[PDB]
Amino acid sequence: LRTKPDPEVEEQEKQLTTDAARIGADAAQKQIQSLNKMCSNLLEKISKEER
Amino acid sequence: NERLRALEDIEREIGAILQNAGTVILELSKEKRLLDRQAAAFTASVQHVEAELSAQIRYLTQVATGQPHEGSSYSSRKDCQMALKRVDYARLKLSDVARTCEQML
Amino acid sequence: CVLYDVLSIVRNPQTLQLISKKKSLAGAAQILLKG
Repeated sequence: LRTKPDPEVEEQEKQLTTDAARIGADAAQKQIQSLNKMCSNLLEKISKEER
Repeated sequence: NERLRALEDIEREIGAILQNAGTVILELSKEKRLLDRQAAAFTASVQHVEAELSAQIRYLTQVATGQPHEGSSYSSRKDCQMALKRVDYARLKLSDVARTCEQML
Repeated sequence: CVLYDVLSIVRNPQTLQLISKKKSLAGAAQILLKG
């Protein structure tokens, strides 16, 4: 019983702690505005909009 | 062939790119090529497939109680095969007459 | 058992989430390709 011991994330981040310095860091954190709505404005205007 | 062609088209369009469109937003991995796939095959294909399915659903619904869409069920198609049998018997008789004629040589 | 035991006892440049999201996206793409 220790935080449900099954290391598969911390060990991976420690083994690959340095593989990208200034390559990206722009399409990972600022990628929440690329395609916001692509299917949310077409599901409520077919059957729900008729009634 | 109308209903057959409609079913064939529905089958060919059943496997739309909507199921494969789950890798379109990750195409922006070069700047903050094929980005057009995130527009035409994102939801419009699924919408069109659903519309076609709904249209196909609302048909005449002919079959109500018993056995409609019949059409053979009956007469001398049997006698057509019987006439083919008569043709075969005439063939056999002609062959026998030809054998008799050959023996007459 | 671990959850119940815990309940009864209670009474910088890592980017692990980014790697997890990348792995999830890769798995989703693989599932779509398999489908």
